[PDB]
This record gives sequence, C-alpha cells and structure tokens, in this order.
Amino acid sequence: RYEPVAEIGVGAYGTVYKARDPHSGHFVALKSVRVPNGGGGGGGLPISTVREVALLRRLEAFEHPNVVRLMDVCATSRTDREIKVTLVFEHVDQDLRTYLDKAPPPGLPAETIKDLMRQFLRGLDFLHANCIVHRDLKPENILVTSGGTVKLADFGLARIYSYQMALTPVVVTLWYRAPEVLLQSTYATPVDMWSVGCIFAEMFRRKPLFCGNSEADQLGKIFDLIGLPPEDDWPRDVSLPRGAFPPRGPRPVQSVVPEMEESGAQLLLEMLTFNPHKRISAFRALQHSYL
Amino acid sequence: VDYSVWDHIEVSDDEDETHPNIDTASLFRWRHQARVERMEQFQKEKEELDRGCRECKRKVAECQRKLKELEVAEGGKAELERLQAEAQQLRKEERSWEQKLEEMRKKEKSMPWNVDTLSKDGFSKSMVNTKPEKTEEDSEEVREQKHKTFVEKYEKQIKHFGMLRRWDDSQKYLSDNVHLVCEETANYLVIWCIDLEVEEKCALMEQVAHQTIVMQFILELAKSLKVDPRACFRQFFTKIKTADRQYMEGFNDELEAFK
Amino acid sequence: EEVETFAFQAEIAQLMSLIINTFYSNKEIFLRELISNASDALDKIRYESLTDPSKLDSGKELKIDIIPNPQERTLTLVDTGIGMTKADLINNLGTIAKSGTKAFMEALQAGADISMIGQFGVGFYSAYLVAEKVVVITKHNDDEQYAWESSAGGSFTVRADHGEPIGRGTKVILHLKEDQTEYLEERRVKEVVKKHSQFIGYPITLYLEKEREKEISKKIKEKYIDQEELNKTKPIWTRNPDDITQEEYGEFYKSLTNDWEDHLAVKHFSVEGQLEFRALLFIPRRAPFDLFENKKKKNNIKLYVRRVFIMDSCDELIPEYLNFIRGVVDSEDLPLNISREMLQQSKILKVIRKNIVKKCLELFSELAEDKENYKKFYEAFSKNLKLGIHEDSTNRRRLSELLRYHTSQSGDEMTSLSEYVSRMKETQKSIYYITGESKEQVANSAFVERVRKRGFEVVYMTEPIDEYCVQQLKEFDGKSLVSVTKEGLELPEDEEEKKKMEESKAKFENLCKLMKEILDKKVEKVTISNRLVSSPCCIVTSTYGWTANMERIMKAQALRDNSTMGYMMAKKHLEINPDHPIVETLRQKAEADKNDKAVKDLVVLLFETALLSSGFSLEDPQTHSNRIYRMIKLGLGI
Amino acid sequence: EEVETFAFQAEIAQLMSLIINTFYSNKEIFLRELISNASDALDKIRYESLTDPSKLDSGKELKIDIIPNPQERTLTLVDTGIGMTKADLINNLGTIAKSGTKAFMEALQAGADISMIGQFGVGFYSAYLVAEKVVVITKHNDDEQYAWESSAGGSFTVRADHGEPIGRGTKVILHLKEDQTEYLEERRVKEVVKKHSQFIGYPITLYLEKEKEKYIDQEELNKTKPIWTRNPDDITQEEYGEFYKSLTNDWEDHLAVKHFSVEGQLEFRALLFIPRRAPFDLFENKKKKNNIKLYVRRVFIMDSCDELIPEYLNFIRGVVDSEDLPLNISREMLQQSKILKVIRKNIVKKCLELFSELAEDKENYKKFYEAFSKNLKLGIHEDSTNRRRLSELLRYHTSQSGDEMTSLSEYVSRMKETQKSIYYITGESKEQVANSAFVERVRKRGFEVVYMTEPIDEYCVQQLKEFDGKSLVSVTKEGLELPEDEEEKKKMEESKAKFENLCKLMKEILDKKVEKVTISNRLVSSPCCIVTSTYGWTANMERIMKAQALRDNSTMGYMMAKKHLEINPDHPIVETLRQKAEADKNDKAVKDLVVLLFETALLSSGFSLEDPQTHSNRIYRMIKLGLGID
Ligand SMILES: Nc1ncnc2c1ncn2[C@@H]1O[C@H](COP(=O)(O)OP(=O)(O)OP(=O)(O)O)[C@@H](O)[C@H]1O
Ligand SMILES: Nc1ncnc2c1ncn2[C@@H]1O[C@H](COP(=O)(O)OP(=O)(O)OP(=O)(O)O)[C@@H](O)[C@H]1O
Ligand SMILES: [Mg+2]
Ligand SMILES: [Mg+2]
Repeated sequence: RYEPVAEIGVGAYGTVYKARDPHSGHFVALKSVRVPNGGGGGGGLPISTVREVALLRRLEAFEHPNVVRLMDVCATSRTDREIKVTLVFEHVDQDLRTYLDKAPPPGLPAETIKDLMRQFLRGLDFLHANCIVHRDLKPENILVTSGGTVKLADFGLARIYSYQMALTPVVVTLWYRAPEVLLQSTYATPVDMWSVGCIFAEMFRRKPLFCGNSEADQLGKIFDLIGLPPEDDWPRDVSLPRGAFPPRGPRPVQSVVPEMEESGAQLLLEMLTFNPHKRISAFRALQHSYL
Repeated sequence: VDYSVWDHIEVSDDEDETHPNIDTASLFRWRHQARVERMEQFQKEKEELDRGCRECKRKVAECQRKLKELEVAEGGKAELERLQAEAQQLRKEERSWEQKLEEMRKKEKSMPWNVDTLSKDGFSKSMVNTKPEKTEEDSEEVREQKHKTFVEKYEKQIKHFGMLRRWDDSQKYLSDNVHLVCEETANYLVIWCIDLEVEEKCALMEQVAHQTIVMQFILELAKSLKVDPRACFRQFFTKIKTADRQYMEGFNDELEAFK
Repeated sequence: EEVETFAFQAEIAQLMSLIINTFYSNKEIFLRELISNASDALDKIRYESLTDPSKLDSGKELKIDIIPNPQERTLTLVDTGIGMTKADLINNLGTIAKSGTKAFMEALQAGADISMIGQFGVGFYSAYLVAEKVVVITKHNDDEQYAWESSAGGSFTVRADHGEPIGRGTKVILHLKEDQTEYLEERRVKEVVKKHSQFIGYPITLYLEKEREKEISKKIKEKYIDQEELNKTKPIWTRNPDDITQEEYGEFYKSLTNDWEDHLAVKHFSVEGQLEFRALLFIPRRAPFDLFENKKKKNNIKLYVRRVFIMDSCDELIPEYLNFIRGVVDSEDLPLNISREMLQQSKILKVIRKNIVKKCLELFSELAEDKENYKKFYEAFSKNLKLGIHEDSTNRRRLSELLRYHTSQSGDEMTSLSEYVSRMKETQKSIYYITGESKEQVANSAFVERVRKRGFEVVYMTEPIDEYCVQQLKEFDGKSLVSVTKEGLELPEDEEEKKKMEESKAKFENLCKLMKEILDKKVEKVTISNRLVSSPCCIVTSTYGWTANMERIMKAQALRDNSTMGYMMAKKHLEINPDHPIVETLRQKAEADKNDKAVKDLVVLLFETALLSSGFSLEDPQTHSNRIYRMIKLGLGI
Repeated sequence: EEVETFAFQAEIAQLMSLIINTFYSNKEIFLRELISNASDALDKIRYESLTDPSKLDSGKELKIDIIPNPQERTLTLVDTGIGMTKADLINNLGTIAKSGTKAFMEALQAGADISMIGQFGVGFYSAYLVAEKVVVITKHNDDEQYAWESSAGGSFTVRADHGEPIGRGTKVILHLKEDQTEYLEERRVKEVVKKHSQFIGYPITLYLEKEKEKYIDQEELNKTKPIWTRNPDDITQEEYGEFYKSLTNDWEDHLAVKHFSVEGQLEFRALLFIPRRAPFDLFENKKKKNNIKLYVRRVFIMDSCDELIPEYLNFIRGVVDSEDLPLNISREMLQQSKILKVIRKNIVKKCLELFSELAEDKENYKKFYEAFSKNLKLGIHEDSTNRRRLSELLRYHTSQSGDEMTSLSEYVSRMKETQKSIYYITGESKEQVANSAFVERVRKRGFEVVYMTEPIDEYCVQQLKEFDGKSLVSVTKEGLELPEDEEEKKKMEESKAKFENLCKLMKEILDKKVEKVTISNRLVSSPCCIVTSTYGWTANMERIMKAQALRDNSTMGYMMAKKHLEINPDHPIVETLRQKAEADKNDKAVKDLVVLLFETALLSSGFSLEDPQTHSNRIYRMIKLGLGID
C-alpha cells in the first residue's frame, strides 16, 4: 500500500524495502515473505502469516514505539519468494519426429521449413567449424522447440545410445542416410546435408522422401529423384557394386516434394545429388536467398 | 612476462563456446570423445614409430656387427661393401623413424593443455566429520567458567543485541554473532534490564526486554526441538515473520512465561 | 643529509614484455586497436583538410583496408590516414606511453569536433600478442616514406623508402605467430571487427580470396571479396532526434539485432551534462523465447565509447526488469582503464542507469497514449512490468500506472487502474479485486457475488506475478486495494441489512459452533458472511498473507521447501451463507439433533467442497471421491 | 645506411600517470601491494638468516606494522625487512617495472623453500592511487639509513635519515590525499586486510588509538593461518573444524573436509568443505558466489564460484591456493579463464569422490542428503556428464521401505526376475501417492514403487530414463505394464467387449472432456481414474509448471498430454452403468452420473478442475435432493 522509495538490508523478511504511507507519510519496513496457501493437511488460506502481519499491524496500532513492522494489512510482495528468488527451467522434449506427427499433411508451410532449415544449417556451420562428426544424425536427433528452434544432438554412435536403443539402427530403412553412408565411406558436410535434405523433404511431405531395403536398394530409390549415372560419377570409397546401377533421369524435386519452391528444390537436389562433391555446403545453403 | 605456456588449453565442457541450434548436453560429450580418440591415435602413432626405429636400430646394429665380421672374413670384404650399403639404408631408415619421432615431439609441444596433461592428483585426502564421540558435559560446570568470562568478553555485544528492534537486524546480528545464541546471553539481558530499571533507563529497559524475550524465544523451541539454538535461531525469525497475530502473541505469552 | 634528486627510471626490457603479456587477456583487441589508430590518423586528415583542402592533394579517399596473406601468414592494414614522419616513428611510435593524439588534443583548438579515440600511447605494442613482428611503412605529407620495423625485442629500426607507393598514411605489416593463423580466416576476422569496429566513421573493407566456381569458363566467378559491408551500420544517436525518421531508425533496429521487423517502441536519450552521452532505447514487438533465461549473460544495452564497443554490462547499465530494451549508449567522456575493457569508477554507470530508466519510464508513458500499440507492448512485456513493480521500489509510482486489468465492469476490455479509480463510486473507497487460476474461475467465484450485488467493480487477476503485485500494490490513486477473497471484506452496505446479518448470526449461532466442532482442526473459524449468494459456504482467506491462488504458485515454484514457512503461514476460515437452503436446513437439522453424524458428515462434505470451490486442495482427494462414490452407490441402490 | 637502429624508449612522465590512473581500478589494494612487498622482504631475511643467522642481529622479528595517523592524515607502514641500500632505492624502488625480488629469486635458484611474488615491478606505485606523497625510509643491513621522498612527480629524492633509527627494513609514509581519509578508519583497514591479507605468512598488526587513547597493537589482525599449506596427514579433525569455522564464520563445524592438490603445469593446493546444514539463502539468484575462494601464493585474487564450481555444487566451502597463475598486470584478474574450468573439473571429481565416501557413512550421508538432495537433483537436471554418478547418490522412499529412503540401486536389487522397469509415482505428498489408485494394482501384483514427492522430481525424473539397465515407468501414465496372466488377459478382453458400448456411451457423454474411455486392471478400489498420455506433462507436472510466474503459456500447446478415463469393470457402479446403458443409454440421470464420476475421478486423480464452483453446485444439488430441499 505504501509508496516504496528505498531499501532496507536483507534479513528475516528478506529484502526489506522502505516506503511511505500514501496518506500519512509514515515510513515503513517493506517486509516480505513467500506466499503459498494450503498443503498435505488440506486447504487453508499451517499456522498464519495471514495474521502475522496482523501482528505487525497490531504493533503499529500500539505505536510500543520500537516496532519495525511489515507494511500494510497484507504480507506484501517486496521481493518475495521466502525470501529468495530462484528459477528452474524445463527441458524441451519436442522431437522432430513428434513435430512431424503434430505437423499437417503434405505441403508443410515452406516458410516454416525455411526457418527451421536455416536454423539447422546454421547449427551445422557451428558443427563444421568444430569438426563435429555425426553421419549417424537422423530425424529423431533433431529437436524442434515450442519457439520453433532447431537444436541438434547425438553426434554419432560413439557417444549416443548409452541406454536401451534400437536393434536395427542401420538395418532400418536408411532413407535419411547419405549415399556415402550407403557406400560405407565416411562423414562429411555433404553427408550431413544429404541426410537432412531428405528430412526437409519429409517435412514438406510429412513423409520420408525415399524408402528402400538394402543400401543399394536404398540408392535405387534415391536415384529415381536425383538421377543416375554408370561407373564414371562414383567416389572411390564404394562398397556397393557401382556400375551395376542402370542409369536413369531425375524427377524435378520441385514437383515431387509438396510446396517445394524451385530455389529450395535446387538446394535439395544439390543436397541429394549422389556425388558428395556436387553438393552444396551448409554455409552456402544457409546463405542462399531461399532462406 | 611470459604466460604463453597457457595459451593453448582445451576444455571439452567449455560452456562459453556454444550455439543456439546445438544441444551442448551431448556436444560436450562429443568433445570428450574426440579428445580421447585423438590421444589414442597419437599414442598409437608414437609407439609404432618408436617400434620401427628400434627395429631398424637393431637391424643396423647387427649389420654393423656383421660388417666387422665381413671385414675380418678372408675375402668377405666384397660382401662387406654390399652390407655397408644395406646397413647405411637401415641407419637411414632408423633415422627417418627418429625424424618422425622428432615430429611427434613437435606434436607434443603443440598439444593442448587439459586435465590429463596439465596436472596429476598430487594429493588427495578426504575426511568425514563423524563423532566427536557420544558424550555430554555438565552445563552448570561449563556455565561456572563460561557465564563468568564469556559474558564479560562479549558484554558489549550482548548489549548491542539488546539495543536492536528490527526483526531483520536481529536475525543478521545473530547470524554474524552466532556464538551469542545462548542462555548466558539471555541471563545478562535480564540482569541488564534490572540495572536499567535502577538507573531509570526504562525506555532502553523495555527494548532490552523485547530482545531478551527474542533470545529466550530462540532457546524455547530449540529445547522443544532438541537442537542446538545456534543451529536453528534463524528459524525463529522465520517463525516470527510467519506466526499468527493471535498465536504469535500467544507465542509471546508462552515466551514471556518461558523467560 | 645532502638531498640528491633522481628522475624516475623505467626498465623497458621488462616493461615492454609487461605491455604485451600482462595488459590484455583478450587478443581480439589486436584488430580493434590497429583499426582505432588508423581511424585516428584519418581524423587527423579530416581536420587538416578541413582547414586546408590542399592537404588532400596526395589523396582524398579516407578509409581502412584489411588484406590477409595466408601464404605468408601475415596481415596487412592499410591506413589511408595522415601517417607519420620519420621523427614520429622514432618518437611517437617507438616510445612507450607516447601518443601524437595528445598533440592534436592540444593543437586542435579550432578542431573541437575532431575526437581522437583513446590516448595511452601503448596500444600499438599489443600487436605483438599475435604477431611475431610488425613493420609500419608510412609517409606523412611532411616527410618521406619510411619503414619502421621491430619484433619488440628491446629495439626498433627505421628504413628509407623502399618504393612501395605510400604517399599517405601507413602500411602495417603484421607477421602472425605460427599458432595465430585463425586470424587469417574470413569468419574470424569478421567476428572480431563486428564487435569492435561496428561504428567506425571511416569504412573498413576486407580483401579476401573469393569463394568461386572453378575458373573454367564452363563457368567462372569473381576472384576477390571487397567486404565494405562491415560498416554498413552507422551511428544514429549522433544525429538530431527531430531529424531522425523511422525510414532509417527502424532500419537501425533491424540491424541492431537480427530482427526482420521494425521495433515496437523507441526513445532517443540525449545527455548534455557531465556524463555526456546519447542513447537509443528499443522495445521489440514481441518477447524473446529466452526472455526469462536469467542463466544467460545480458547484452541488450551496450556501452560504446567514442562509438567503440567497450562494455555490455546490462547488469549495471539497466534494471533486470528492463532486460528487454535493446540499445546503444555512446559517451566520449568515460574513464576507461589501460586495457579499455572496463570502465573505472562504476558509480558513473550507476548515474547513467538512473538517467536511462527515467527515459524508459517516459517512453512507457508515451506508449500509454497509443492504446493499440500499448496493449501490444503491455501484453508482450506485462510480466516485465510487473517484475519492475515487484523489484523496483522507487519507480513503482510510474510502473503501477502502466498496469492494465480486466474487470467485472470492463469485461473483455483490459483497462487502467486509473480508469478503475476514476469510475469508483462515492462509497467505493477501496479497489476490489480477486486473484485466481483463471478469468472464468474468478469471474464465477463465490467471493465476487455480493460484491457485484453491491455494484462494485472487481479487478480480475490470474498470473502468479499478479499474485505478487497484489501483495505489493495495495493502493492506487489514494484508494487501497481489498481482495474479495479475504476476511473482513467491508463492502459498503445498508446498516439495516447488517442488522439482518446479526440476527442471522444469532439464528445460525449454534450451527456455526457445531460446524466448528465438526471441523475441529480442519478450520479455525466457522462464521457468517453475506459475500456469499449462491453458495452455502465458502472457505475464505484472511486479511493478510497466503490466498487461494498462492500455494499453486509458491509451493510448486519455489525450490526451497522451507518447511518452516510451509508449516507456519496459513489458517482457515469458513464463511456461511445464512440464506442458503442447505444452511437453513443444516440449522434445522442441528436443532433436530446436533449429534446426527449424517449431518456432521454433510458438513464435512460441504467443507471439502467449500475448499474446492474456493480453489483449495484437499488433504486426501481420494477419500473425498470415496465419499462421492459411496453417495453414488446409495443413489444407485448398491 | 638504409636503416637506423634505435632502442625502445619510454615516456616516463606519461607512463607514471598511467601507472597511477589507468593501470588500476580499485585503489584500496595499495595495502595489499605494500604489505606483499613487506612479506617478500621478510622472506628475504628468513632466507639470508638460513645461511647466516647473525643477519638477525639487527632485530630478530619478522612482521608488518600498520600505524594510521589522522593528525597528519597519513599512514605509517613499518616493514621489518632487510631494507634497501641507497643504490637499491635509486635502482629498484625508483625504477618502473623493476624489482629486486627477482634478483633475490635468482639467488634462491641455489635451492630454497622461499616463495615470493613481484614479477611486475610496479606494485609500489599503487601507493599513489591513494597517497598524494610517499616517503620511504630504509636502513639496509649493509648500508646507512636513508629517506626516500617523492610525490610521483617524475622524480624522487634520497638523503640520509636522521633521528629515529631503523635496525632493518623500511617505513612507508603515505601522505594520504584529503579525500582518502576513509583509509584511516579501523573498519576500512580491516576490510582490506580481510580482503587480500587474510593469509599473509607474516604477522600484520594494526595500531589503533584506543584506551588513554594510545596505539593498541592489534596482533590478531591476520591471525588466520593457512591449512592446505600444511601436511594434511598431520592435520587433525579439530584443526580442520577450526579452519572451517574460521573460513565460513559458522559456529558449527563441517560435515566433511577434503584436501586436494594437483601437480604439473597446473599446480595448487586446496581444502573442500561440506557444511552440515544448508544456508537460508542457498538458492538466492542475487547471492554472491564466493563459497570457495581463489588464491595465488596465499594472496587473494578472486572468488568467482560462478565458474570455479557447478551451480548445483554451490554450497561447498573452501580455499584453492595456486602456486602460479597468469595474473594480469592487475592481479585482481586472471588471464586464460579456461584454467579455472580445468580446476573446476578436477574439483568436481573430488567432490563426487567425497560424496561417495560420505554415502558410505550412511548416517552422515542421510543428514547430508536431507540438507542437499535438492542440489543433487539440480545436478541431475543440469549436468549431462556426471548425472550417472549423481544418480547413485539419489535416495527415495519406496513401497517396501518405511520412512527410510533407499537408493535406486537398492530398488534394482529388489526387482523381480521378470521386472524390466522401475515403478514410481510422483505427487505433492507421500500419503497422497501412497493412497493413489495407480499403485494399488501394482501392490496387488507385488511391486515396489518409488515415491517422489518433491516438485523438482518432475525435472529429475525427466532425466532419469534408465538406471542400472532398468527402465523407469510412471504408474500415472497410460501403458502401465503389470504381469498379465493369459487367463486374466482373456477375461479382460471379455470385459472389454462387456463394457464396450458402455465406454462408447461415456465417450459420447464426455466427448470433449476425455480423449479415450477404456477399462484397465491398474485400478483396484476405484471405479475409474484419469491417466496421462506418455506424451506431454503429467498431472503433477502440469500443476507445477502452471505455478511458474514467468512461464510462457503458449508452450502448453506442445505439453497438454491427453487424458484418458480408466474404468474398473469390477465395481458395482461400473456394472450398474453397463446395465443402465442397456436399459437406456439415453438416460439423462445416468449421463449426469457419468459426468459426475469423471469429474470425481479427474479431481481425485490430481488433474486441474475446470470449474470448482459448478462441480460443487452439482454436489449442492445432490445434497438438496438428499435433504429434500428441492
Ligand atoms: N596507423 C597509424 N597511423 C598513424 N599513427 C599511428 C598509427 N598507429 C600508431 N600510431 C602512433 O601511435 C600513437 C598512439 O597510438 P596508441 O594506440 O599506441 O596510443 P593511442 O592510440 O593514443 O591510445 P592507445 O595507446 O590506447 O591506442 C599515435 O598518436 C600515432 O603517433
Ligand atoms: N619492505 C621492503 N623492504 C625492502 N625492499 C622493498 C620493500 N618493499 C619494497 N621494496 C623494494 O621495492 C622495489 C619495487 O618493487 P615493487 O614491489 O614495486 O615490485 P613488486 O611489487 O615486487 O612487483 P609487483 O608489482 O608484482 O608487486 C623492489 O625492488 C623491492 O626491493
Ligand atoms: Mg591507437
Ligand atoms: Mg613488491
């Protein structure tokens, strides 16, 4: 009630501040305590701060002229919380997979995806700057927060799945793994982006871009969109029977993937391109006008 | 004048090197892993280079023994020359393994500092303060010495408490002067009030009496809770800031009775 | 004895190493100080050419260029500034604690608008933090081209013109250390200069190997990058506020922070006192996701000295509750220490803060006029307001005026407490309000029934932070605040009806007694209040402290389960509605048989539901539901 | 020729003004620097006397005397060191960035136990931050007594002193500036002493004009002694207790203490202390994090526990005294903060070891845990790398326990041979969760649950996904798995069909109040109960998160878990309802009952009640019906 102007040291009533009575001008200790209500014993309103301050106002009624007491007819909030202010925050468990389960039918707002895309790629630039190796990064290792922020976690099998995990982390359809994974080579910027490139298409479709069985068969689905050449555009690190993959044309990503704006179709096609050296870096894609 | 020795410290959990789109809960774990893998690779390499060096060393050492033997051999000097060249190559190989080891030494010099390279566990000694042996002292015998010297030692400080009025100042005061939370203090305050009455200092007497019952209040529920008053005096100011008008006045009534 | 006089000496051999090694912790200042020196030299020209245009006959363009050379592991700073003479290289550049900017400080009596940045005469030597060797090739118009050269080894040299065309300013050759190659990276260069040369008057460009398509043109892209962009953001507060429009000011905000949307509310602050400074305040159109992540370091209000980023200690620059206003504070009168990383005499910032806060409050007041955008502002940062109200004692006289609430008379319209007060009745001497878990809860609370029947307006409050603010704010515009949830809710009413209530109290006197006994150790006081209309009874809070909404808040939010406070701070009172059919019946039933356990059980039921209806938790909800199930079974014939 | 060579120069006139204006920020540190220099000189004596004891003939006492003089507004500092020769006064004292401490340290290269500081060579000039003029009077054992006078005006003078003799050492006269008289205050002096001189090896005394107003020798000014410098094996519990009490000013001694030192490129000694009780301001956001203080050579540098230790460990008191850190020219700041992070890591490891050993001491651990389990749980929440270690320290009450807490590993040791998960229940109170319907069948199936009654447990359990290979499961969520006898399974499927249309009816009645209506054997004594979907907040988490004043309400759109109505087909009520559905599924009274039961279950299940008033109004109506009112 009183108009606060200054501050008294910290003690029983915490940070006791100092006010003046809006009407009489009398000074007062702006004492404060946290305020709950009931407990395990039922409701309430456990003894009584609800009249403790009445004591303090009773002391004011006595005017006993040495009664520093709590301001106004309530246990005023003058820096409350015991007294002691403390914060605690919740971890976000909103898995990208959950996002997609909560997401709408094929044609997921390209602009939303653009924002999440550039967040992802920006995250990658950091990860590439820190040489973070994680060819095993899959949709479920991507966190999408309630504020619409992409966060990356679980950087490769070396430090993940320390507790109960999948029995087919690799056997499962690897439609989200780069050809370089399917070729049994290694991790690279293009590998990472190939993975998420399909994920981005999944986001647009709310449904995996490709879906094969074996690594070669998975490529057999991949090739249907990006196109296929014979054994003359294959990398050295190839475990798959390169050259035994009958050549075929590409299928305009723009038309295949729902709401895939041509600029993003180009970025995706570049991310999906079989040859890792014909792909686009996270930085280049990040800085592309599409995003 | 030169602290460059600490310009290359690597910290795997460095929270000042993070990113908005990265979950560092696992990134830091990745960094740990990378550090370990790199050390394993480094150590492997060094050992293999050392091995190779020692092998070529032994090979040329034995060849040199053989060179002496071929020199001695009656016509073995033709073979000697052949072996000399081979021994030279073995020495050159040894050398190149050592040159690689020198490069490993250079790599060690370039190595980042961390909890495994900066230092070792020079000394560690734990201790849990269990005890000091279930016992008990006669508080009257303690008082006989304490009341007489403690009160005089802290007489002014006891009086300073008696001169307080704000509930918060009383808490902080005893928080700073925890050794004053006892009966000897309260007893002085009672005696002091009597002396103040005699000296016609009733205004002060009344305030001292207020603080007298504050110390008595601390003693009151400390006994009820079966705990050392100094361990819970802060809960009396917590109780005071929380207890009902009717019941805190009732606690003040019980308090006045306790005194 | 004989008094001998000695001059103080200096062990330069040690001193030099201390300058390099012990003066700085952050090697990023390398480029900052180098650029600063270049801009000082450019300022020197500006003055000289200002008073004498022929001073530009050997070059008019004023700028700072940075060219990295990875193939050498060196950096080149191109200073198109006035440069130095041979004597200056020897005297100024080659002397510790020596600066020619002081000469300009004294010489420029006419050049009052020429502000040199810094003046210690030692920052140059910080170059050797990351450089093995530095060569400064320069040609001041009053001398020839010379190549100053040193590795900071206790000596330096000066060489004659080597033919590398420098007719103005200087070429600083920075030979980087083996382990300082990160400063050859575009990214790294940009990271540093963006934090230190942000508002340099003269444009800074980088000459970088341009990432490009293979030169097979078939395709080909440009070979080099001209990164002028580094200084695309100019000082705004330096111009006249009246001549600054949003077409540029809003753009500044968007460049101030990565936000592709103009600001919500802004305030230019011009200080012409001892602490001369100018500042721009920016309020976002929405709160940030991490707004309350106080674990993070603040950086909204930044402190610049002579347009150079020095500090961003918002902890000192602004209040915690104002940690949403982004902006720039720029002063040329600040006493920075030798490192220029920290302002000496923090009391300066204490004054600066107070002054800024005053303008924040004025901005908020200005916003209050624009109800549309005010409501947008208010809702975006209502918690921050309430936090200021909660924490900032002194300025609540302005912050409480910014409060806006939904009431029983305004309904869905959020209104000012001043509007509330101006519309108070002649009997309405106190502001009535109610807090709770939600609008529809308090809007249907038993506590506001009579209050509405008495024609009083009830302010509806729902946030936990509101629950703080109601404890704090208990008077506004001369009239106190009374929660309708509290006991002693003295509504203005007809004395004769009070008499009727006293007669009702006599009527239900024995009932209240019986109920208290039934609810012994459950409720402190069972009594009667006409605040209730449709309800037979209601657990009511006391005039002070803990209230219906409060447990939810503090018991669950506080990490410290201060069980003393948890067990020392709440009673319980039960109001009775003497006009309610059940209450009437209960009286009759008590009179019929006060020992009728069934009636007693009914009282307990009603008690528990009184707790529920008032937003209180039960000691064992399962037994409550068990009673319910029992009653259901009775209804079902089970 | 084409190049000229020059030595680097220094403009001392400006340099000096920089020294006493820009090199320092705080000014009270002038005592630290001058006292430090005294202790360096006192160590010089000690060493020299080790080789030649007759050097102690000119006084055998090593100390620092502080004598304020308000009548002049000056401060006399008497340093009983060796002293400075005339040459030293003009060479070392009168030279910037130069100290003979190093020369002495060069003498000490022959082998010594001597430890001095002073690698910058400028500390002396900090005196002029506060003093207008400084006079240094000294008498070296190998020279005469000389007065050295300067106001830092670019020059200084030296003359042989007269009058009072100095056996050895030097006296510093601080002609304090008119606005620096605050340093004549006892409190102010002691403040600085306690700030940076609390562990100076030599006696520092403060003379005060007190009863008869004469200079009283405050010998106890720095009576506090270093303990980590002593051999830990020779330090008793009483000594560790006294140190803790002196360190923290807590009358109560510590719960536990641990000495810790590292050697190598990083080198330090330290004492860590666990307090027996938590502080009333433990979680205060504005509390200075200075529980453990940082020293170099027993000289206070800083106490920034914000980086030194984890926030969840911000209760451990102690001292870390390093041997050699990269202090800035301003010693108050340390270069290369990554060093502190390394130190932190080493400390954390040792704290965890101490905690483990404390856990071995069950009785004191229980005491510890009761006081600092909150911090432990915060560690579970915050620290992703030591969580596993911290989880071993967790203790909860469980079904098979009394009021005695038990570890998760102990729970695991009592798990059934077919039990693949840890059953638990969260809530506001032990009694609340003890009476929950969710643990009734669990008990009927012979299972133990973990009782979690603290709000933080929602954050803790969020991270406790698996323990010792065992998964964890809440009894309050959907999908609660308990042993399913194939016979019973068949019977349950029969029951599902039996109450199929009943559940459909209930859903039609409460279509927008419940996501799914179904029977479940998780219930025993209750007719029905509301469960939480595995996705989103629990009823408890909802209630708790709603408490947060600073919570963003829009995040609930991602956290509002689905509610489902569990039905217990074994009750007469449920059976009656089935029969009533058959009699007339459109019976309004039955429908009202269904709604009643739902709200009854929801409320008693710990879920937020939409409208307590309307709920109670229904009750009042039913009461009126029982009373015959209307
Ligand atoms: N690029 C440059 N062009 C012209 N003069 C320079 C340059 N770099 C250094 N100097 C010389 O150094 C002097 C001061 O530089 P220095 O930075 O060392 O001191 P300062 O800039 O005055 O303040 P600070 O020492 O804090 O930077 C200038 O007056 C000038 O003589
Ligand atoms: N009590 C003393 N007795 C003898 N000599 C002293 C005393 N105090 C200071 N000196 C002399 O003062 C000179 C100046 O050194 P100064 O203390 O300024 O550097 P430092 O303090 O040793 O280094 P730092 O700046 O790191 O503290 C030293 O050479 C030292 O011999
Ligand atoms: Mg400069
Ligand atoms: Mg010294």
